[PDB]
Amino acid sequence: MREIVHLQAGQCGNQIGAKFWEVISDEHGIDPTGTYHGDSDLQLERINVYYNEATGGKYVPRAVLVDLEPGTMDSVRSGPFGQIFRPDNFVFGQSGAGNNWAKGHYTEGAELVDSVLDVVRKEAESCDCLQGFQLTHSLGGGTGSGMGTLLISKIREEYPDRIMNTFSVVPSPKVSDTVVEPYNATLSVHQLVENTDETYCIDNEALYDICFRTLKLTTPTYGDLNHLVSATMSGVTTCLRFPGQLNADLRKLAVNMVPFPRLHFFMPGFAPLTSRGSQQYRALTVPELTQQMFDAKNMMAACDPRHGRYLTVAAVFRGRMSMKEVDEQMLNVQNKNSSYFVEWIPNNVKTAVCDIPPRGLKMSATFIGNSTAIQELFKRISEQFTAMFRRKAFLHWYTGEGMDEMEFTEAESNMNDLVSEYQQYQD
Amino acid sequence: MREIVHLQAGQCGNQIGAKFWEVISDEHGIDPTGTYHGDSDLQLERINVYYNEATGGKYVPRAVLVDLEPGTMDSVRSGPFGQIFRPDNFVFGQSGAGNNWAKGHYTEGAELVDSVLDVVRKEAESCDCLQGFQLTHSLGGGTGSGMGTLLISKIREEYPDRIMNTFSVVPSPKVSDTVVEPYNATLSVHQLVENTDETYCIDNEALYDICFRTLKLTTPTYGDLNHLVSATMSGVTTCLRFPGQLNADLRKLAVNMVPFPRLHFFMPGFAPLTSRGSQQYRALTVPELTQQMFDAKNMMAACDPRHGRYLTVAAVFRGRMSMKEVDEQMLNVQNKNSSYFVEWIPNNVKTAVCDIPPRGLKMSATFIGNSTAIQELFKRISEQFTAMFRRKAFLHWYTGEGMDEMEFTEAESNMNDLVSEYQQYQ
Amino acid sequence: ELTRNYIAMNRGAVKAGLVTARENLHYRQLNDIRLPPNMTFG
Amino acid sequence: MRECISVHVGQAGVQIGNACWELYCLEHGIQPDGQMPDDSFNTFFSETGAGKHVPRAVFVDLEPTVIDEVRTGTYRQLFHPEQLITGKEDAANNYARGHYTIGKELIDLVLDRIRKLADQCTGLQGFLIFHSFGGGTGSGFTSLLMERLSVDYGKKSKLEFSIYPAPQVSTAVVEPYNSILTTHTTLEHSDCAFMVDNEAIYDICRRNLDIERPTYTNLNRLIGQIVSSITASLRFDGALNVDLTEFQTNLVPYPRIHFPLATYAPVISAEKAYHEQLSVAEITNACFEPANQMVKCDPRHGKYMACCLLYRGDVVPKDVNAAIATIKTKRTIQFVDWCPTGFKVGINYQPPTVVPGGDLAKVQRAVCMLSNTTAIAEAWARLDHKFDLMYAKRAFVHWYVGEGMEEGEFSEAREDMAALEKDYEEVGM
Amino acid sequence: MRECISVHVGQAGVQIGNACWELYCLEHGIQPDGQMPFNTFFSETGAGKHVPRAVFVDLEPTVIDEVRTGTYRQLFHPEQLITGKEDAANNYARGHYTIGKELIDLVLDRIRKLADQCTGLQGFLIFHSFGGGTGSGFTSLLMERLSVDYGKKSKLEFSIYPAPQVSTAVVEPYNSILTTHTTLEHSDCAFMVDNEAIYDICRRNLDIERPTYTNLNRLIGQIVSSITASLRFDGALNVDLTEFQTNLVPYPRIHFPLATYAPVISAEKAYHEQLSVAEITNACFEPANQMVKCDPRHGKYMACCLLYRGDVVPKDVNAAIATIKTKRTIQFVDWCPTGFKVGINYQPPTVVPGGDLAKVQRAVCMLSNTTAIAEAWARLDHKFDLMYAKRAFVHWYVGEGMEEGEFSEAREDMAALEKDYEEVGMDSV
Amino acid sequence: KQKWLPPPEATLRESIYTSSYPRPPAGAMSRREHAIPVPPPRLQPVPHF
Ligand SMILES: Nc1nc2c(ncn2[C@@H]2O[C@H](COP(=O)(O)OP(=O)(O)OP(=O)(O)O)[C@@H](O)[C@H]2O)c(=O)[nH]1
Ligand SMILES: Nc1nc2c(ncn2[C@@H]2O[C@H](COP(=O)(O)OP(=O)(O)OP(=O)(O)O)[C@@H](O)[C@H]2O)c(=O)[nH]1
Ligand SMILES: Nc1nc2c(ncn2[C@@H]2O[C@H](COP(=O)(O)OP(=O)(O)O)[C@@H](O)[C@H]2O)c(=O)[nH]1
Ligand SMILES: Nc1nc2c(ncn2[C@@H]2O[C@H](COP(=O)(O)OP(=O)(O)O)[C@@H](O)[C@H]2O)c(=O)[nH]1
Ligand SMILES: [Mg+2]
Ligand SMILES: [Mg+2]
Repeated sequence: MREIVHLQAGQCGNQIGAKFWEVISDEHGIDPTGTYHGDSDLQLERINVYYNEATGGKYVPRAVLVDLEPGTMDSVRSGPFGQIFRPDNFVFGQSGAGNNWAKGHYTEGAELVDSVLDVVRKEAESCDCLQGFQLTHSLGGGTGSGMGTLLISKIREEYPDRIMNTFSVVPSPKVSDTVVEPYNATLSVHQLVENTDETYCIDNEALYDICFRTLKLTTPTYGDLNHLVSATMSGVTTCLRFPGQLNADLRKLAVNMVPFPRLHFFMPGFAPLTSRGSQQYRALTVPELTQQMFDAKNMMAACDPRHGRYLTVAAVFRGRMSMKEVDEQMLNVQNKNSSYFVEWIPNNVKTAVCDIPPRGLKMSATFIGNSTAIQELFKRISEQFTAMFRRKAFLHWYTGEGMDEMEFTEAESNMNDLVSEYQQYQD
Repeated sequence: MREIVHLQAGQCGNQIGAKFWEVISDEHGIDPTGTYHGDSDLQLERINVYYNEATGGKYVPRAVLVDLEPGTMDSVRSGPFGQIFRPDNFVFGQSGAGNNWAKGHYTEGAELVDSVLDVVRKEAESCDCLQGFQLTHSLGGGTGSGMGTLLISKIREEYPDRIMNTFSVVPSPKVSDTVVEPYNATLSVHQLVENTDETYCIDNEALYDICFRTLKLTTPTYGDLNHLVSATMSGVTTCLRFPGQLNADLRKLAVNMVPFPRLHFFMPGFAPLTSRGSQQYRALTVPELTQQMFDAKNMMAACDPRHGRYLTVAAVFRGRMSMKEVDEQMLNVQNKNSSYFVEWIPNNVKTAVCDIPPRGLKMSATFIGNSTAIQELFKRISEQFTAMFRRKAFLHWYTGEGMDEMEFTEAESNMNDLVSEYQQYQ
Repeated sequence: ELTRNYIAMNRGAVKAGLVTARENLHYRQLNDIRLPPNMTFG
Repeated sequence: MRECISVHVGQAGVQIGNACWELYCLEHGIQPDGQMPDDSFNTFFSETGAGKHVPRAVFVDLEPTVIDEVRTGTYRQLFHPEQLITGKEDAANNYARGHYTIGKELIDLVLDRIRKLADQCTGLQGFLIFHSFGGGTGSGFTSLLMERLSVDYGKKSKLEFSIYPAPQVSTAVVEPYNSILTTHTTLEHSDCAFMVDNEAIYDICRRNLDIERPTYTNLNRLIGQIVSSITASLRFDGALNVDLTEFQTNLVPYPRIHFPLATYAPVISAEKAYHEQLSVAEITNACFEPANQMVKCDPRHGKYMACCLLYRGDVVPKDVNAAIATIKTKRTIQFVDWCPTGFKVGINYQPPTVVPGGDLAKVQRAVCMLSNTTAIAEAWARLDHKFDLMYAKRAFVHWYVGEGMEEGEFSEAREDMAALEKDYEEVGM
Repeated sequence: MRECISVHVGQAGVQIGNACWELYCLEHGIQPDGQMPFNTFFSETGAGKHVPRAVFVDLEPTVIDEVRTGTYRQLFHPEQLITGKEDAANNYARGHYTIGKELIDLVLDRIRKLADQCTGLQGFLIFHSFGGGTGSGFTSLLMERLSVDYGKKSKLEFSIYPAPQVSTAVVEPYNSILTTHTTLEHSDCAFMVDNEAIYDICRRNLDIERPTYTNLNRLIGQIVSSITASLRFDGALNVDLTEFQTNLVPYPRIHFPLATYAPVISAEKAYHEQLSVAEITNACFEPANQMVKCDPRHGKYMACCLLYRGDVVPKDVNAAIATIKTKRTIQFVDWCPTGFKVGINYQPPTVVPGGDLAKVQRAVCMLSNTTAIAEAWARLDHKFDLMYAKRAFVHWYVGEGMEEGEFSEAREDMAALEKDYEEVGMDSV
Repeated sequence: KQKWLPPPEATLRESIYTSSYPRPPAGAMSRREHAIPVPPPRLQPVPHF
């Protein structure tokens, strides 16, 4: 009955929640109409940590889907699992930040935040006790990033003690889809580090490989890729929803992983991934799961663990499984390559185990790790943004919208501090 | 056997009555003709309150419909539920008031009060214990603003113990319909400050906002606006018509809502008001009923209470299960929001309960509130009146029918007084 | 005019009893309200 | 022989009376019509000589919409129609309306029915008054009743059972006026007055029973079990019988202080009482925990000055005396120095009767204490702090003064309790 | 007989004193007017105007004018309240070499008058800051003089030590080091008390978020009431004022005891509990209740005056004091086997009408001295190095009358104090 | 499913007196086990005076 409120920001966030709230509904047993046609009692007991109770059985979800354009907020409302979100938990404007952090945070995105806080206060006080907030967005736009960073600074202010999961969609190194991308990325990271407790980095390019090199499709798409992103999010908070042999939460997660109040950028992942040709050909066992857990190819960001060094590493397991084999093998991967693990932390791995896997899975797990491989992610954004800020390019789409020049050079100063914060534990 | 005589005056009042008598005709289950094709027996147990009785199962409503011109009354007669009213209780003249309080209160109006007072005597004496009369008007016209107050005066002179309740549609903040509305109102409060035991301020602007922000409704009609007034006109007299756990009549609400004498303006508000596509997504529990009946957006008046300080609060809750969540979530409010509740009065909420649920809904609630924020209503009415009396605008009309200019100033006085009288108790 | 107190005004009226409304206006107007010399030392 | 007439005044007294007479109709074998389908009923029920047992009670209220329910529902043919007294308009939360202007037209009907009951009765022991301080007819008409009940019956016992208005929560706003004005009038016209609360029976139902969101009927089922245990030994055989006159002789030291509390011990739901032993020592320890008394006052602030213990069913005197000796030893519970014994135990053999549709299990051992404390003085000071500060600028007195009272009545009602706020610490020192 | 003269210099001292003179008053029993409805802290004129024994001093007016117009203005006879024209700027140079001279004659003459009306002074009580100007200069003058004038009479001094990171003036660092080199050889005992730590005591314990200055002062009030309660009221093992110095100051230049009250409870948590004499003790040696921020662990203990108060038996103390010795944590030094002086008065800790303190019936005011004030000394010394490194804010102190060498003299002096609160603790061989 | 799916809902228009206080069962009535039998008449004031 510890409560999680989910927030969507922008076209990226709405499509994530469009592909996440179907996973939980097909796992808990909620139909497109909201009525609980489950198969067991051990899905309904914690239906509280998600979908809220309304008469008739309707388990209406608890998610503030926000967007500054009336475009994608409709795609969800009109789709497989669309008639489930309260027809008012949808706050949609009409203008559109237009890929600009400025008018999404200061002028046009600051008129809609009163309409969101009126909704957030409405459904976060009806719960018995709030465990914390969570939000998914992209750093690459002006709506998910601009108004997402303003909303995250507000909901931290009135509720300081709550835990906060944010799943940022960081830029891709090789192929970018926005010319003003390192402007919306760096100035979002500044608003992200003092207002979050834990942050997962999601990459568009890194998940293109998995659906081609691991899942092996010639036509991977956003729908085929947001299911992977929604898989780990349904894979993180399982012990809040289901029992198990070693139960955790979003806080036993949080304490073991981030050591210092700035170094909270983690490595999301999903273990049991293989192609549809290796369907009945593969034993879904722990040596076939933990070996692929720590591989760089199964990572939901553009980071390589081989160039950096881990600080803390973590996993939650699902299904009916003994775990001497995830206490020996997680110790082996901790010990077989000590070059990639930090020396001054004696035990780097945490373990937690649930009892229910997702439907269609027999035994699953997800990945999380604090690493100094987020260093190459942030310095790549840093080298890309300082290379354009020296020639004063695209500033008048950031200056004429009520934003001073000074928070631009404070934005690089904060991130240059954070890259140096990961420099001291490189070796 | 307590009974409430209805007195609808003016076009606005004859359209608020059209809906009230149709709403109270369902609550009890009376069809247009006048018979009872209902179901429960707790529906014909207390029909005496807002219904008489004639041949067989006829239940002719106890209402004296009034209008200076005979057009609005005619519309009613020839409407859906118009063959229910007694043709004689329809008192209308021939000429009107032309939006002139003067005419309604001095000229064409004191030439009708006699015939209206005759019927309100034949429908009051024709009953035993009368809880009190009741009027529905629109301060901002002529019949409803003048005759309305002329009647409200000559009924307190003969029956000076019955409860004079009035549901007045005060001039809106911005929304302006009649141009000589500042005057009519400013000259019709001095009477409603000393000749009523419980007046309600139901501005039309607030009504549109609850039919736009709360009850998402693209095209609000005057029927929707009238429904929101009738719904909050059946909850205040609900524990007199249906069994209850903690009963509450129309006096046991004044007694515990009018702090000192003068102050008697109340801001009404309903509770289970949700949209149509958002009707099956909200659990109707007591928590999710107080949250809305105290939220300022719901207030059926245009004086957000945040700007003021509730001197008293009521809550005629209607529904079954409601005896621990009710109080626990009624002290809660007085505890969180603690600056919007005076300190010179300890407890500030009058809880009540009617175990009969409004058809359809499982639970409803009506909040009669006496915030000192109503001091804004009068303030705007005065800022505007004073702007026209300065450059004597329209005065000719009023001064002609028969009215010294002293009366106008005397009015600004009584009003400005009420505002300061309120300010002190705040 | 020094305004009105309105606190002792309503208090002072209800001493005699001004329950009904129309009688209270009459009492609204008529009740208009706005070292030792020698000692020792030492 | 051992009759007592219960006078139920107010809608609080009606809903109390409906639950009290529902329990009594199952305790004694009186089905809701009135005819049995062995002589323990004279205390509460009469006889017509044809099986028609008529309850020895009057239901009086100024408002008809609550008394017409029992005139229509299940217990319609049980009550004599003239024992159900109704008016035409309520007092509307006013002491003065109930005492002066509208209570005067029914009190001669009420005392006519009381005289008819009293003349029918031979060994009349004590009247029982059920009302609430926060109401209008529960505080005004109730006060006017005893002023003329006392002259017609003299030193006859008058056990009060009033709903004290709630300390921290409330349901009315003018109820401090209704709470000060009646305890001046009923102070010299009541031998014992049992203080009970809404919010302190309410806390019992939420944590000590499993039933959350209870109604007035769930409170009144507990109310019925108290007054059943209060008048338990008067009807059934017992080892140590207590009379109605046994209560005031052993609980009130001075006539000015006659306010014992009430506490029912084995209030445990059907599933939870099946899972725990209910020994006499285990249930007498529940009566002294602070969260089981039905007035929200902590006895740690006050001092116990008299206690009257009641017992039902399979209790033995050996277990009772060891239980009384144990509770004396604990220092968290303090008796006053001039009260070295402070106990009155009464044992009835009959176990309490379960009600189909109740919130209690089949129990064999029950306790009903009446323990007045010094800790009621904080209830007066809190209720006077929300009165004198509220009376500082004559807040709601226009609904009281010129419609049948004076301003000087308020000046002497609070000052009388100022003497009562001075009386209780004279005990404490 | 036993007499003590109190001088309140600087807004700090004066304000803390308004608290002390309200506390000391209610205790003895004199209405603010100083009339009752010789006392080791008050005197007595014929008529009966029990006058006080204090000389409030402050170059700047205001502060003391509020004392000459407030409710407590009919006491401190005019002559006592000595103000000044103005020029009370944060400058030791302006309070000991400039706008101080033109008042030291008056203040000293009054100290003389009260000493003549006295009959056995046991010492003086100077209330001062430790990081301003009048309280970092005018006080050095007062001490420099009293030393010669009133020769040797335990001059005890209460102080508000600069915080570890919550200060006000930017010059604070300087003033303190320049008020040590002087008030280190003239003051027989200086009970240092911070302001940061007292805020936490009113956050973690008193649970009164928003501590003002009125509250932080009331704390120093009850502490100074204890230090000076063994002179006015009776009590068993009583202390005096000449022995505090012989029972706390190890070597000559180590006279800086800390302070810790024991039962700091709020008016909302005494539902029935009463921390015993074994709890208050184990609560004062807690690394958090210390009223001065200085982890009593990073340093050994050298002495401790566990003065108690209220109902306290002379045995519970013994057991407790011993219990404390056991705890490995509390590490007393080698050259102090005993190191646990005690004391017990009978007057129960008084209650300021409207304070945030309840009526506790026992309190220990520990006046210990640990080799842990070294950290606070080291802190202010570094907080001075940077400022002096670039002769900051020296242009001012050099103009009001001083040299650029007094700074290095005070530095060598404060450096020694560090080495003293060090060699004193390196054990022995 | 009893609070998900509503009752047959003929009890929409019924007061709290009707639902909370039904007719008790004839077999749920309590027998007076520990009482005095009336076939020996109780001690009444036989002096009628
Ligand atoms: N404990 C308890 N109190 C009740 C119950 N029913 C009503 N009350 C009390 O009744 C008080 C309100 O006064 P009412 O009884 O409703 O009014 P009244 O005494 O009939 O007087 P009038 O206002 O003239 O009708 C509340 O404060 C309740 O404490 C009940 O079932 N149990
Ligand atoms: N606890 C407490 N500390 C105070 C109070 N008033 C002043 N202080 C302390 O005193 C310091 C400043 O006041 P002082 O140093 O006494 O001022 P001064 O001695 O008169 O010197 P000038 O400011 O130059 O006049 C502040 O840093 C506070 O820490 C008070 O009321 N309570
Ligand atoms: N993983 C994933 N990323 C998406 C999806 N849709 C958009 N994005 C990312 O979002 C970026 C563009 O963001 P944008 O639409 O401007 O965000 P907005 O400002 O909130 O509207 C692209 O670079 C994509 O990488 C999706 O369905 N899945
Ligand atoms: N709320 C509400 N207000 C109405 C309705 N019909 C009319 N009004 C208001 O009533 C006012 C007109 O009153 P009017 O006809 O001049 O009164 P009369 O001339 O004396 O009969 C307008 O300002 C409208 O705003 C209605 O159905 N509902
Ligand atoms: Mg009533
Ligand atoms: Mg100063």
